[PDB]
Amino acid sequence: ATKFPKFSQGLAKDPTTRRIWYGIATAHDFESHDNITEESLYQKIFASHFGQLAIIFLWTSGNLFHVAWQGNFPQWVQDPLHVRPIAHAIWDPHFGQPAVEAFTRGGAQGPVNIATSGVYQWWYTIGLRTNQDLFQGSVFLTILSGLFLFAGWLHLQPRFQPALAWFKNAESRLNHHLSGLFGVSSLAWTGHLVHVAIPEARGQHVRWDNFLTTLPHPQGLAPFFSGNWAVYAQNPDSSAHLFGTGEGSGTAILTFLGGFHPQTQSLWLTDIAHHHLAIAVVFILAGHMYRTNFGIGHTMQEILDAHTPPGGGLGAGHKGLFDTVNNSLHFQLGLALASVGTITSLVAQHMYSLPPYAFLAQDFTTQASLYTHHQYIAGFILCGAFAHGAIFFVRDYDPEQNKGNVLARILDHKEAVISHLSWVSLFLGFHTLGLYVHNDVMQAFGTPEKQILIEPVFAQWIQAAQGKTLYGFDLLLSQSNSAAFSAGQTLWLPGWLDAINSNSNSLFLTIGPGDFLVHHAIALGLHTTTLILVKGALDARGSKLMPDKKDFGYSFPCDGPGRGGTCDISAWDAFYLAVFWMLNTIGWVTFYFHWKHLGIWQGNVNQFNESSTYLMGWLRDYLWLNSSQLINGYNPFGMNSLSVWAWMFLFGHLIYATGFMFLISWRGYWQELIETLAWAHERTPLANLVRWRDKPVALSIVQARLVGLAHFSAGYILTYAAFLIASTSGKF
Amino acid sequence: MAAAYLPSVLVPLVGLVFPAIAMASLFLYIEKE
Amino acid sequence: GMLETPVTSSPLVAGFLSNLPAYRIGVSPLLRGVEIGLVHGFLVTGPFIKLGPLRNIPGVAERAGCLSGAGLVVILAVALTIYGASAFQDPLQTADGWQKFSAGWLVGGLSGVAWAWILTQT
Amino acid sequence: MPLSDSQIFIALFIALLTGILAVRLGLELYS
Amino acid sequence: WKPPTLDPSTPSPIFGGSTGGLLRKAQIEEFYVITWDAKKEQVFEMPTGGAAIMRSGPNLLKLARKEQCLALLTQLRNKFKTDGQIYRVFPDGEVQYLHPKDGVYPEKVNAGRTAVGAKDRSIGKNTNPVAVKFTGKLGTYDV
Amino acid sequence: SLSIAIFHFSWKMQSDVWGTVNSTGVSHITGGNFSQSANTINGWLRDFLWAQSSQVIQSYGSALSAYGLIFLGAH
Amino acid sequence: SHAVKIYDTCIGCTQCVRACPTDVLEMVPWDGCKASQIASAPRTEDCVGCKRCESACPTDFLSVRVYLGSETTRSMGLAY
Amino acid sequence: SGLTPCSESKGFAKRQKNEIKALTKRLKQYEEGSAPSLALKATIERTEKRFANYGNAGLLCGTDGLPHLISDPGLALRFGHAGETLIPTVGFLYIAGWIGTAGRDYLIASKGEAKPREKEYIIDVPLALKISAQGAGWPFRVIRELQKGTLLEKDSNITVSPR
Ligand SMILES: CC1=C(/C=C/C(C)=C/C=C/C(C)=C/C=C/C=C(C)/C=C/C=C(C)/C=C/C2=C(C)CCCC2(C)C)C(C)(C)CCC1
Ligand code: SF4
Ligand code: SF4
Repeated sequence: ATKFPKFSQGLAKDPTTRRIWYGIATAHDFESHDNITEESLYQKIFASHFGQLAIIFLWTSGNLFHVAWQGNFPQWVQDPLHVRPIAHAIWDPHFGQPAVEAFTRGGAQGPVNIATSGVYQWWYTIGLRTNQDLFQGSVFLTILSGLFLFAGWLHLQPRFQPALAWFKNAESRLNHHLSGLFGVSSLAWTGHLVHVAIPEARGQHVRWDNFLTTLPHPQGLAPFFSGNWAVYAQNPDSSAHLFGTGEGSGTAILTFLGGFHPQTQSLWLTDIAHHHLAIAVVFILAGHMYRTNFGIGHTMQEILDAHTPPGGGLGAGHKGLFDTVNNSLHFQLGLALASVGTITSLVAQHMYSLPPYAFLAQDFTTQASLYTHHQYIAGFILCGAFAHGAIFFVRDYDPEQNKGNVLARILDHKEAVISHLSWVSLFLGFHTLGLYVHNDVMQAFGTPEKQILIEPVFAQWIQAAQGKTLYGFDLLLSQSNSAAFSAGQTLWLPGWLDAINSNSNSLFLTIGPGDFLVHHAIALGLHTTTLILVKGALDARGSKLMPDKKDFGYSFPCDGPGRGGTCDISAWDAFYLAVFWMLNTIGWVTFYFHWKHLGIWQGNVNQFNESSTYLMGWLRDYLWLNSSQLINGYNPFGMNSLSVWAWMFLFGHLIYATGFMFLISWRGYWQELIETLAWAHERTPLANLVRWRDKPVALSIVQARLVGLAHFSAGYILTYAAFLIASTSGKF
Repeated sequence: MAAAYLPSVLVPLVGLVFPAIAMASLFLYIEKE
Repeated sequence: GMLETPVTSSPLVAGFLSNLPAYRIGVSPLLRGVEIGLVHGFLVTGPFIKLGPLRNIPGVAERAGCLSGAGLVVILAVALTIYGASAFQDPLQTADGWQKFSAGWLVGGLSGVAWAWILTQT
Repeated sequence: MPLSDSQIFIALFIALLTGILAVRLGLELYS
Repeated sequence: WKPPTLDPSTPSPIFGGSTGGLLRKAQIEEFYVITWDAKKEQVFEMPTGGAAIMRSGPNLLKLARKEQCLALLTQLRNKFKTDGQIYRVFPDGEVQYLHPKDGVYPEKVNAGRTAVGAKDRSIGKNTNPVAVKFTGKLGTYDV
Repeated sequence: SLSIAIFHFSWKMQSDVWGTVNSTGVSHITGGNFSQSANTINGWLRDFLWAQSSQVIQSYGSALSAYGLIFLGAH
Repeated sequence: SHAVKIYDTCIGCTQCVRACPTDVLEMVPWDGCKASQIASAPRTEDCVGCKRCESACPTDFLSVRVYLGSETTRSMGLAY
Repeated sequence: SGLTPCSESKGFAKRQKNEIKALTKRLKQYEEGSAPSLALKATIERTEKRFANYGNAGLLCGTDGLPHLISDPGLALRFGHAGETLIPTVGFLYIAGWIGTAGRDYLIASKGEAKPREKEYIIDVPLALKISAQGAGWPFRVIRELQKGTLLEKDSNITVSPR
């Protein structure tokens, strides 16, 4: 009838409001669209990727422009330890005058938002200094976004439409991406660091108008071509160097000092340049591996076919897996999301402990925000990775094409995998909760010496082997006569051992029994989320309750009340269940990060050590104690700058609560209520003159699960972001 | 800031004028037969 | 079949409903929109004047409330216009009839806002 | 050193061109 | 056997009316009519709520959905041992006879019926969804 | 519904009824803060929930520690 | 409309037809089972998708299968 | 791990002194020989005995003055901490294998009856007591069944879902 879901004739003939919702929700599932071919599917994905790249570049241009126009970047550059960086200006006509003065914060730029993204530290570290530089970067990124939009439009034209074989050329794409997208870009970033960022850190002004006449090193490129490369590591920055000035500055461009700059508490820029140079060489070498059209190189099909153990332990091995991966976009998406989310977690774990930007470790709100942001992003991406693995198993998996290889064999013992995951989750939950409750009862009965406080000796042993001498294990980097000590002693071990034996940074924090208990809680969260996702992926094709589940697709409401009842039996429902557990897991992780770092930043390390061993300590000394300033952002006596975070705190609590309605109450109540409402409209005079085009119906079962999950997740994120930013900002 | 009159024009435009036109046009689009 | 009540089936109730501009015997839809807009746009300025953010400033309160009422009238005229383009793809229940009804609503609503401003100024 | 009004107008014009290209890509992807 | 015709002059059951009856969908999209011949005057439960008195002899009831008509027919067959006929009425006046379609109730096997939706395999013999990609079919059950 | 009813009872009697009668007058338990802050959700969350739960979260090591344990176990 | 398929494991017990609230199913003559009848679904345009037929089916696995498809006024069970 | 023995930890002694002081402060409001006085004195004696026993057990204390357990079987054996985790591990594993073997034996015995489901909710108490007493020698029988191949059902006899 209607024409909004033009890609789905079944949705377009839906006479209800479900057509609009499902038309929005299935818009980007291009494979299920009407009259879609494989080639047009790949071309649409290509153009959508161009659009996403343009959106990303426009977003970065917007951040740069708003900082350049309404921020205080030069003032922050002058005083990075005592100036709050400004995100953007506030123009709200609903503001009262005390709201105007509170968000001005005694400045002259009017009401502003104090940035927590850490773009100031990054842009200062990479050599930007003025508002003109940020504006030029924003204009350049807007132009780049427009170019990518044009390229997306251009490659949809019939002359420039790539063929299906072009999209399936795995060897050429891998070679080009590894050599140029990783290696050449890393080499160019080394060039930027050597020519611009390192001179700007030493008080030397290098821009486009003078970089052709400015020598990055006094000896030029002659030591590079002569092979005497150790010249570039000579005379590094001294420990008394002041960032952005020439005082204490060396002339080296590629070092391996290790540790941190003493003033900025961040990694040395010459170390970063040498890292990116070695990364560039390694990745350029790795991009010369696969055969394209030159007669040399590996074929990935031959590599996969050769790797089958001759004892038959893996069956057919990896035979036929090239066609499985290459023909399935959901397999590739699952692999990409798994790796990207793991890398996002690595980014979170490495930026707090090895801060790469100048004056980032002293910005506590920024560090907490960046860690929490990237860990929640990583959790969502891991959930998506397993979801698209399940979608691959439903939609793209061919059992006959994968006869006897590792995929079919891991499907053939899925009960063992799921049951062992269930066992490890049950063990971790039982014993972690039991130890926490035992310690809570010990603290309640006034006898904290009866607590079970297991020392994390394995992780302390790892810390000792990496050079932390506090725990008294004498091995490797903490053993002065060891070979590992003597090998790195002239290269990077002085700075590394200075940083790892100092308790004033976040490099390998001292750990105790509270760290043990929360790490086992994290393990329980990871294993349970994995169990839900893995069971959903492996039972996606079928179970004993529903042996023909592949015939019904990835997402469907149920199979009805028969056979005992089949609520939430689809693999989509397993994803939906696992989002709750992922949110709980990242909540535990970020709670741990924030409380341990709050105790470290306040100078009271013993607060975490003496209160994290029992859950009442967590509640009282972390949530209750640190919410006092946040919930006083506005009170009967007035308001302050934290009033926006108090309002968002309550906002997130409300959004979280509204999701419980969609998750607890289910459809048939609401459909009957809407039936009475539709009766009421038709029988009401002066209002039956107007009438609906789409018949009002209640939201579908799957749609309700999605909407409740979205409200739950949004409330979770908004509540914790408001609490984290307010509690870190009000004290620091 | 330079051109400080711009928020007073663009924030009502992006916040009120653009969403009104957007919802009106999208409502006309999704109800089209 | 259909339940009939004194609320639904009185001679007095049907008499009162028939004299409304939405149910009068012969009235052009533009004129029905004109009376409906006059009555509604006169009424909506009251809450805006008496409870708006500038309600405690003399002189500015009435002007701000009447401007808010005019803005609400314009928004509702847009909503009526996009209703007619969708619902019609009784002369009132037609595309051209609803276009005339929307134009009459806009004219009557602006007139009622102006009359409310004049009454508050006099 | 603050930006100038002409710089902001130049950025707005470049963003308008980018938005025109975005509308073009959105129409081409739609049909 | 021939399909019966709908007689619109058939009397309705004694009912005081309710808010659960027909709506605008009956006037513009379709509605349904169930007719039955009552042996005696007795009270039955309306599928839309409330108690109605069916008259002795033929009866005619207009209902919004086919499910309401079949629920009433189930009540008539189980409680009052009365057969019935269900029609679908369109706004242009066209009447489509629905139930029982060939004069025999569908639970009783009748000659002259042709199987539709039959698959000559067990349900575990359905192919994989990767085999029906880019074919336009609804699923592995459609092939 | 009943949670809001008993919260209303607890806050109103602690703020406006219960207290100590001294020579000057009546000093209530929460000092009459119901009329000042119970008209906001933030007032409820702070002055009732956050303020009055201090007794149950510091009850450990006393005779009221069973209430802290039951508070945690009921959550 | 929903798709209702009958597989040849049907034993002709007529329980799915008796369970159907919208008269989608009927028994037709057959020779593949002892009861000499099989279920058929000639009126799937009236199928609401309640899966009462699958609840009534005694075979393992089910002989009658309902696949929810595109939604119409009849399949959404709307009286308005 | 940088810890100190609890017998020489200042935080341990301070915690004992503070707990005794709090109990004695509660003690002074009651008359001597009354039931609250006797109960508080018994609690004080138990506190002193517990702190003495924890000091005498060789427990290691952190900077918080609280005992920390050592769970690596290497560090526990060479430094006298095997009574903290390792010996409790052996004891728990023995009792858990006892319970599991008794349950398995009861299930297998009930499998051979005419009504196997009847014994699962109406317990054969004499049989359960006999099987429960025989669970002391569980590791010998379990290891023999593992070597014989009778502990595990064959994969061909276990139902699975279609893959
Ligand atoms: C379901 C499915 C899927 C999915 C999956 C996933 C989602 C997964 C994930 C996964 C993951 C997420 C994983 C990760 C892992 C990782 C690893 C495995 C790592 C390792 C590491 C290492 C080996 C290292 C070592 C070292 C060094 C080097 C140095 C020193 C330290 C250490 C020792 C640590 C797919 C699509 C495929 C297909 C279909 C089905
Ligand atoms: S799903 Fe319901 S309506 Fe459809 S055939 Fe089965 S029983 Fe009949
Ligand atoms: S219930 Fe199942 S077995 Fe019986 S007739 Fe229907 S389809 Fe055949």
